[PDB]
Amino acid sequence: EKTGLHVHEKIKHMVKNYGTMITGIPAEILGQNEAEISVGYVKKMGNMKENIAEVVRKSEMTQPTNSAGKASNEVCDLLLGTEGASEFEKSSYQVLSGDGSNLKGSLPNKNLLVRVEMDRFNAPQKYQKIKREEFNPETAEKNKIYLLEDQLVYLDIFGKVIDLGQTSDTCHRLFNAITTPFYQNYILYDEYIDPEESAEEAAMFEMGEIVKAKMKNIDCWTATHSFTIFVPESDSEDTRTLYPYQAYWTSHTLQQWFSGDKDEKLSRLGIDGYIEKLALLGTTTDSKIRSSIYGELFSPPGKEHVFCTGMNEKFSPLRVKFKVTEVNPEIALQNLEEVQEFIDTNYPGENAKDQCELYKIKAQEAMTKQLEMRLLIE
Repeated sequence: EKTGLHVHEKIKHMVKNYGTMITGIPAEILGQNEAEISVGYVKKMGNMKENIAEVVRKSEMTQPTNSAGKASNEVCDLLLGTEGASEFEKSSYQVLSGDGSNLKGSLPNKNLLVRVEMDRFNAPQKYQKIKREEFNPETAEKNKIYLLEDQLVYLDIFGKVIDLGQTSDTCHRLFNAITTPFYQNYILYDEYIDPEESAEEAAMFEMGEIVKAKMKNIDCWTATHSFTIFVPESDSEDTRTLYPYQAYWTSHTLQQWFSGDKDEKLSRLGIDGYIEKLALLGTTTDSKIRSSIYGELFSPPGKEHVFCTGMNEKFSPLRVKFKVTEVNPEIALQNLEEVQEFIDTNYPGENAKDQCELYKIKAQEAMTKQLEMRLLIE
């Protein structure tokens, strides 16, 4: 039956069971592509046949992507169809308001797909004095202020050198006033600096005021995570439930998300409960709170309490952006049925596990033949 709840069950079952085969890439093509981008790693000395087997055994080629944006595009493609997804991609995002009300208020009882984009706020906290000959923008620390003898620049998060509109003489005065070794590479807005105490503190304070005014009306948000939320139509008001779908870059796949049942775990928060956490992620200014919620919502299953600690603590402000569109269950289930037909026609088996094994064996054989094509008896 073409209902939204069946769409959720079907997409979850297929992704959980078939992983990378959801993409519809024939195994022989997957292996030939992997061979082309792995041939440089085959050892050049010794038994070439065994050197090639080593590389094929170590290949990760049947693991699905962990790109969050690619998982979201796969979801939108399956649920909306290729043309409907391209229309969805063109529509605008809206920033989640303080309490999440604009998302809560935009979920009528229809089959709805929400696409979410998370942004991180970038603003410099550190400065360094540097000589021009030593300043290499392609290797220097990004999101940092650099004071040169004749220029004040901001090296942004993308690697652009942004001049901050200071005269050569003004920078010369700041450059030569900051003399203490510890203050050559330091933080911008020290709360203890007293501009009345020394010309060095006066210069550090003045540079801080210059940077602050130049960043005042600057909006440097950059995207940091992507996911989707499926909200099927329900018969009653209090049975309405949402199901977030995600991969996380370098962390986990959509298949692992479903295998760990984290879509169902988060659905038990309820629509109001989930959105309130998402909204608090944007309004909190406590990095421990921010990190804890980020982990609860977005970590790989079972890693909620370690995902955002230490080097991954969420120190910068975050914002949530979202867009909503309606899902036609007939379109979604037809797209999922065509993926199933590709799998069943080309990789038959008694169960999904056997079909995945067959797909993997055929990709490995194809990778072996393509590598031997390039390397065996030349």
